[PDB]
Amino acid sequence: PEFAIAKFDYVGRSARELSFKKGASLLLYHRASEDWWEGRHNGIDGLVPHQYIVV
Repeated sequence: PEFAIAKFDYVGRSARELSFKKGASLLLYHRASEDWWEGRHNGIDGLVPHQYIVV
């Protein structure tokens, strides 16, 4: 359960993706693959792209 900060805006195109703004704080639960994390933002659980966040 890692705290992450968004390095750039991400606009999800799927209900499986979270959308967030650069600078946002996100909670990352688990590293699903080298490119995806299961996380939560804005009270919603979903996938977070590794390329847009920093831990």
